[PDB]
Amino acid sequence: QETQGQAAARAAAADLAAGQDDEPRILEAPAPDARRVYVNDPAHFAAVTQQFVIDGEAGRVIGMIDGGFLPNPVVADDGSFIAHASTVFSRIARGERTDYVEVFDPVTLLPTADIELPDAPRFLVGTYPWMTSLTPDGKTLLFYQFSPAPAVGVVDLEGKAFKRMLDVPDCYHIFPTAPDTFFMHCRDGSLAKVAFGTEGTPEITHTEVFHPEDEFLINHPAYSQKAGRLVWPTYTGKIHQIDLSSGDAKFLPAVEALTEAERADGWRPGGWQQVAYHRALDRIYLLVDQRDEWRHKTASRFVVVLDAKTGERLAKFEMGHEIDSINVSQDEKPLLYALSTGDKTLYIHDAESGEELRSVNQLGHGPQVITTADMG
Amino acid sequence: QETQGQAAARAAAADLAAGQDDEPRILEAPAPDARRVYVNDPAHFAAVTQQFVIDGEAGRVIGMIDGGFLPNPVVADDGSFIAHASTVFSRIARGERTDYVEVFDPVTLLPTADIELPDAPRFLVGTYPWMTSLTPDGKTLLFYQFSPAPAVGVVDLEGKAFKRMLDVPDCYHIFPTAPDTFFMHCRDGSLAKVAFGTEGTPEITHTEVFHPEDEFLINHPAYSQKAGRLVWPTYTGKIHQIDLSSGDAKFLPAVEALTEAERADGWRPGGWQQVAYHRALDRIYLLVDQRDEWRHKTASRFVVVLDAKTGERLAKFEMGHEIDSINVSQDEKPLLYALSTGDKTLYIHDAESGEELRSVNQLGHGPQVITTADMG
Amino acid sequence: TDPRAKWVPQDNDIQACDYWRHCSIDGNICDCSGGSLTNCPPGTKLATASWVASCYNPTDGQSYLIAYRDCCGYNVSGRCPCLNTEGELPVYRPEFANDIIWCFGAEDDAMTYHCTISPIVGKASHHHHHH
Amino acid sequence: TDPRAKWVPQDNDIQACDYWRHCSIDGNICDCSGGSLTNCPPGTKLATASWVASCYNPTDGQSYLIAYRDCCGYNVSGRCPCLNTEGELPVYRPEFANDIIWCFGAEDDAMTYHCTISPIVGKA
Amino acid sequence: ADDALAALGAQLFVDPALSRNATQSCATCHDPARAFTDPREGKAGLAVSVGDDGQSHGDRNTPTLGYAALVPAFHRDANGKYKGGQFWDGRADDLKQQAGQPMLNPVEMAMPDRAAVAARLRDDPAYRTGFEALFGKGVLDDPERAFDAAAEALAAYQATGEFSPFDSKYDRVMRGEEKFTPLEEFGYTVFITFNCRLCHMQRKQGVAERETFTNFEYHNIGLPVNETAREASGLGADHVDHGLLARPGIEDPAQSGRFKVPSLRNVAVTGPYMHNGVFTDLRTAILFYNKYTSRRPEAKINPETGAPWGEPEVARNLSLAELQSGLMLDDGRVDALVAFLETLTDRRYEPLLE
Amino acid sequence: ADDALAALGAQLFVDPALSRNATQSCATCHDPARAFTDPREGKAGLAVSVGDDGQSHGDRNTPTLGYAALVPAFHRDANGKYKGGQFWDGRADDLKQQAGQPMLNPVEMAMPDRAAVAARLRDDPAYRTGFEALFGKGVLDDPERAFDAAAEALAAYQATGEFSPFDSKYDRVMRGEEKFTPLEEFGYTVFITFNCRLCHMQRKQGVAERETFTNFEYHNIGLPVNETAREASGLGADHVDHGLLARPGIEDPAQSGRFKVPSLRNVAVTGPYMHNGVFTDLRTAILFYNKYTSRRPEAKINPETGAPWGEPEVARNLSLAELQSGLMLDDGRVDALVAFLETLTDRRYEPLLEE
Ligand code: HEC
Ligand code: HEC
Ligand code: HEC
Ligand code: HEC
Ligand SMILES: [Ca+2]
Ligand SMILES: [Ca+2]
Ligand code: NA
Ligand code: NA
Ligand code: NA
Ligand code: NA
Repeated sequence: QETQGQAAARAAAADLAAGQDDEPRILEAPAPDARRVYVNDPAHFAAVTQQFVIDGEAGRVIGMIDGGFLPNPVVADDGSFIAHASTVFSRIARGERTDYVEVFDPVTLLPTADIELPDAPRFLVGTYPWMTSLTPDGKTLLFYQFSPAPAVGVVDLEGKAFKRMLDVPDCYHIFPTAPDTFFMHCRDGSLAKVAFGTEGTPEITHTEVFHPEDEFLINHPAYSQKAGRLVWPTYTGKIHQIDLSSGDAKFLPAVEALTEAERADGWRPGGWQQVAYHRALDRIYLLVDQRDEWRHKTASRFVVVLDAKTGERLAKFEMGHEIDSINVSQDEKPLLYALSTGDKTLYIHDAESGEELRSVNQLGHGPQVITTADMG
Repeated sequence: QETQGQAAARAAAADLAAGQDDEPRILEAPAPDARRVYVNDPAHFAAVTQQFVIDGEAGRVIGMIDGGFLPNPVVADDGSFIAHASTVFSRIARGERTDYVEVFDPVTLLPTADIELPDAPRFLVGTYPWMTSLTPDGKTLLFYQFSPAPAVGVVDLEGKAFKRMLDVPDCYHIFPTAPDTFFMHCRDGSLAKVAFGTEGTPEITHTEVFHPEDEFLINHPAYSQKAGRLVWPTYTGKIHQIDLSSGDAKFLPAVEALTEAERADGWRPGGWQQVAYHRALDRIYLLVDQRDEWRHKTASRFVVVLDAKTGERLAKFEMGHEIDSINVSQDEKPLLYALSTGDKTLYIHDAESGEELRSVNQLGHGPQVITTADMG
Repeated sequence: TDPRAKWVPQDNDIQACDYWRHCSIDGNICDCSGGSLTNCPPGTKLATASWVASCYNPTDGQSYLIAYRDCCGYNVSGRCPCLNTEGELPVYRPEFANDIIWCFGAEDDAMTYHCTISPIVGKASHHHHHH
Repeated sequence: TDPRAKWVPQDNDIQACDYWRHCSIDGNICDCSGGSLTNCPPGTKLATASWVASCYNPTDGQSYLIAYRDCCGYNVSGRCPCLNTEGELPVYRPEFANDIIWCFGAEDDAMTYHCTISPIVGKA
Repeated sequence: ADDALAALGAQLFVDPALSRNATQSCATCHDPARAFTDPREGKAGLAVSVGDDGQSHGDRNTPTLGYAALVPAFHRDANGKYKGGQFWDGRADDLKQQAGQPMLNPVEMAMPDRAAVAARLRDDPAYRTGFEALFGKGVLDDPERAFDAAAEALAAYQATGEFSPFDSKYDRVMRGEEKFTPLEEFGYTVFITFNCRLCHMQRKQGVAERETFTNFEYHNIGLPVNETAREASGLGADHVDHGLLARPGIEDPAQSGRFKVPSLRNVAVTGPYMHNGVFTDLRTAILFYNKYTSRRPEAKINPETGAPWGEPEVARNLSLAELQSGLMLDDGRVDALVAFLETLTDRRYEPLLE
Repeated sequence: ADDALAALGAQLFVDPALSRNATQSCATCHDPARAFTDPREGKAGLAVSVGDDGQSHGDRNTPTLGYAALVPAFHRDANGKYKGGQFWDGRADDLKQQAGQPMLNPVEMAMPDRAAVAARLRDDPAYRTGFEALFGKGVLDDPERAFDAAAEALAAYQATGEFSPFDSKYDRVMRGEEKFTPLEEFGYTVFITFNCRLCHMQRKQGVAERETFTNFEYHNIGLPVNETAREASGLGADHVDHGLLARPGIEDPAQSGRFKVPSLRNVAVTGPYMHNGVFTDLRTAILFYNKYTSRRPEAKINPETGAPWGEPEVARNLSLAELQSGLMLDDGRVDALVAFLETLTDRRYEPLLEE
């Protein structure tokens, strides 16, 4: 119950009273661990943005990273580095555009690579995590391009060099499964497997269509790369689960995050990162609330937790704030992270009981994206 | 007292009912006039910043200009252009720094010049209008440099080129009086007159000392270039006035903006732009409130108005908001502009009655500086 | 102001987020930074790409296609922010998607988002979203 | 909270604007963006320049010289903003002036302001 | 009277006595069974038409007369863009001024002069009756009044509902009488969100009452010469078609190579396409716009030839701001656009769609 | 006994019998009338001192002994910075280890060996009584013990209040006994806000109990060779004084050219300045730091010579992070620094300030 600032006052007074000297210096962040959490503030489309690195266990900002216009953050699951693809201009928001990838040491936050992406190829969109994606080995970063057409750029992080663009079909998002392979979701309702290990046009194969034209899959599916599990809610809270763990897509039984009765009573998912997935627990978390069908990007005050294998509901939590995005730590007794864009605050909950443990406020202008590493 | 948005809905509905076609296009701002007011938002030291161009008669934003880190805005008194001295960095707030001047057309707001300043020479400081200044002919911009030592940089706006740095004594601010001459304030309590050429050591003459070492002269004096009048409050609301209209400094009698009783009861000026001066009326306006002696940058809620010749108080207005900066239009029946950093709102008042007439809100993150043209 | 409630259009104030033409706007209303309902502010660049919504106008009971356009090349205005999503579909139906920075075709390759205009281009509705 | 009242120092919470060492701080408290009371956050650069205030410590009744230092090279943190001006003099007495971005000396020529630290350097 | 004028134009329109050898009428090249365009295969396929002499071919493709009555008279607007008029280069101000031109054109109907037209009119007792009732006794004896009256009748006929019936699927859907299929609605959405609506819609904003999918402006979209049509035309390999600059009184070099935006009504049944008929398939016409947006090698290739599209006939004044939109049309959107443009076919031509 | 050991050191300190020709005591070069520095002119002015042979010059400037007793024994701190020790290169661990070295150094007091120092101690009945009382009967008959005892005595003497009285104006102002002038106060504020305090203050933060205006670390501030002193010393034109790397057991090439930060107490009366006495005037020593911050041409010119300062004797390992502060010292602030450094003069040397 003594706060961080109180304990810091007492330690400082004790150092003074004792005559203890210390050298003012640049701190290192504590080693990455399961409870580190990153919050990205796209700042309502501002030309410059921030990422907050937070110790979820103490509820403390441990560092920050500056970014350009709508950057896409990525976090290596083993904690070895973080990176983003970002965009700057020579006169704040006008003039020559430069898109680039930076890789950062996760303790000193110093950039260890800055890799220019030729011809300003990034897709500029409100931040979708799986629009820029690391391969499992951490050696490659893949980012999406929309103009002139869907394409995916390949960045060699080991060699610190942009490699090439891959032409793809009318598809969106990037879920990498191997060092040379990733999946995307097509307009026609299929997934596309894109295998690009050989040079030249990639080998692209489609699944059967897995959803109808009037079923809408949100922009923020959860993807656990270590599980190979893609968890993809629709506007009604029906959840598609695709298992990519064999290297090929297998469609798992669909589950409904809401009952027929709740749906008839107006319950619908809604927010930004609406869904989280805990790998060890094989558990799905979905932000939901009662809303009109076209208020799907508004905050929600409830989270439902359900077993991924059965679809059984395990919990429904009243979060107590207007929450836009959720995520979870991937350890035991995980934390459930609940970010409110409007409050610019990350609320940190016990994922089991749903209870609020601590919060971290003043996180930028319009924070929206939470990212954690799966270090287990 | 239909609002701007209401009038516009009415007009759009009538064009729709009439079948009126119009081409979507880029608007021009209305011609610069005496009631145009600019508000600059240093955004509490953010790396990028905004200026809002406002029609003070309608209370309407008529345009915006982006800037970099703590840029210094200037407005030509005759309405012909505006400009700023600004700073950007290759990776948001890190990397290579570039300092530059941009000149903008005041109707299209397009940059008509972008002039690099070599060796990153600008003084980065919370924004003081008289730290960058136009000569009266509009042809030269002069900017202050603090590091490695006080210096003044000379930028030829007509030739669109950086000219040279002038070494000066231990002095601060820049009040240009002629195409080749300006005054500064020295630490020793004199002013320095600096007269400069394309090459060669400038002629630097000090005036008599005019204040003691324990009277503190604020960072935001008012200076009417067309009147040659430098209006310089101290922390107690004593006002020094210096007449530079002859081309040399003539020290006018000091006036007190506050009475002996008000000072005994805790009244002092306070805010950011604490003082304004209306040239044609020869009137001084000062932000004041009851405060402790070291709360000199806090907002104030009152403005006193005094005759600059006699010191006689003409009015004391209750502003009704936490005001940090004031300025006035320079026309007849002027407007008193009252900018609140905390409310991010410019309140626009009748300068004769003090009445609030209208207000423009959502002016960035921490707007602090108001600038007008003296077109008369 | 219940954010989750069905959005209720008005035809009396274009600077408010419930103005009927803003039914799928995402960003900032250009009339608040020196543009107007259907024109960009000075210094910005008008994109040629667009996103469509069928927006019901409560005045005449008709549904109009509003082909939004971005005004680009400036940092976001910060005035009159609004996000509405009537008929808004996910990114893979990009004709109806509004998180995309639709600055394509803007002069000088301007790609930074300042604000959005709301002009009418037709009278029609959509299978996925009709009154 | 009356912003115009005489500032009242405390020695119990370093993230608050009335913490005694922050008597002439302008900017943001570094402890709130991953630094500490006297250390900069990771990725920022510690300036060598300083500005000084004499700040009364209500714990021991002594006034101490706080030689503030900026942590530079990042956009402003946005967390725990504070502006106090005890003893603060205008720009022409720069040793006591706090609107100046005192990033001089920082590594890599960093000059953007992120946050400020409040180390003691002597008795006043 | 308005009826009588148009009915006299209906007679003239199919009358081959207005051609020198009596082999051709307006209707020969603007065949009403083909949305008033030319079905006849000449030396360059259907790209260009053959005149009354059975050998001369034109250098531009015969356009539909449907909806041509909606086009404003030629003028320069307040932004300095020229709009309206008739012919692909706008050289006629309006339908009355245009009607006389094929009659006297040696590569088309080839009458030697107005007097020869008046003589053929005077030979027909029905025209003596019909023209005198409307224009007064002896009109046919005065070649200038006869020829002007023939032009007025023909222009009146082309302004009747038969030429502009607004009965296409698109019109029915806009009247709320039926719905687009999903592919057609996607196609309409693409049309209004991609660059096509910048040029192929009557207005900038608002709702048009009688939309004809053209803004009546002039644009150079950078088309190559149609080699076989240019050979057939006999104008010489040295010829350059300068479009609007060819209109007398237009001197502005920025107008060189610009042509009138055609109405897309009945486009699906009036191939081949563009001012020189260079593309036979509607899909190729659409794909041509990808040359300015796609970075795929295939975007550089005319799919009807398998070779590059070819350099623009006129390099300058291309409408690059509109054409270089930053977004390409993938094949799905091309399909959707074809589906949409098929809905602009008048009801009586739906059986041609096949 | 603590008193008696120091009193023995007091006698030895002024005793020229500890030099080979009996011409020189510690007090010869460390003259108490001059803050324990050497007033004597030699071939290089006052830059370096002359030994007992009357001919040999050293290569470094004789430093004050005032406040030397506050310096920690030599050690490497955890942040990898060497600190403390005695001599400008820290090659002595502490005062006791330092004290025997001048006695045996042929360029200074030039005694041949310990036995010879012991034989001089024995010749003096007062040393036989004083040493035997503190160290035991027979001490002077054992050269190693006699020599170690003499060093202990000397080190004790230099740890007395006489050498470190803390009675300068600065000390008085800090006790609240009097106030600085506006110019001294300005000087103090410059010293603490500019880069001087990064090296010339005991602590990084907090308040020092007995400030001596050094952090005891080693830095290469990039000084040129003092040519006249280097010629007088005879070490040769190719000699490089590597500072701390010359300490036996330091092998790290990053230490080349680093010298111990001197205490600035008494600096106004202990000219000339730096390890080789290269600058005569205190103002010049302060002006030297402007070569890293000023872009004016004069910044690079030594005002004592009208010529460039010169290439650093050791170009590498310069403390540039501290030295390249981005702010130069204008003449007002150099005046202020001079004023302030004069307040660090001990009360008994205040009379020397005028001259
Ligand atoms: C030999 C074929 C032929 C005949 C006969 C002919 N036309 Fe045409 N028509 C054309 C060609 C080719 C064009 C376009 C030529 C150009 O743009 O230079 C044209 C263009 C027109 C246009 C312009 C439409 C537009 O969108 O620009 C009108 C109107 C027209 N014809 C009406 C007539 C009438 C009325 C007659 C009978 C008096 C007639 N045509 C006889 C081939 C012919
Ligand atoms: C820059 C204005 C402009 C844009 C944008 C534009 N067009 Fe065109 N279009 C024209 C002009 C002008 C012509 C006639 C060009 C010529 O023949 O020289 C034309 C011709 C056509 C034709 C052939 C019609 C006929 O009767 O021969 C079709 C089909 C066509 N356009 C469809 C499209 C579609 C679909 C789009 C969007 C992908 C599009 N246009 C974009 C100006 C435009
Ligand atoms: C010939 C002159 C000379 C005599 C005699 C002399 N010294 Fe020194 N003293 C020096 C010089 C020169 C230095 C610096 C030498 C160096 O750094 O290598 C020095 C340095 C020292 C230092 C180190 C101080 C510091 O800050 O590093 C101490 C302690 C010292 N002397 C004490 C003694 C004592 C005790 C005696 C008598 C036993 C003595 N000195 C005799 C010239 C002399
Ligand atoms: C990076 C560490 C550093 C900084 C910063 C520094 N000094 Fe020094 N100073 C030294 C060292 C080391 C010496 C001894 C140099 C040598 O002789 O090799 C020294 C010597 C001096 C001397 C000569 C003293 C003597 O006894 O010979 C004076 C005077 C001096 N410094 C004053 C200053 C002033 C005033 C400032 C601030 C303008 C300053 N110093 C900044 C390290 C520092
Ligand atoms: Ca055709
Ligand atoms: Ca000396
Ligand atoms: Na051909
Ligand atoms: Na012409
Ligand atoms: Na010398
Ligand atoms: Na060594």
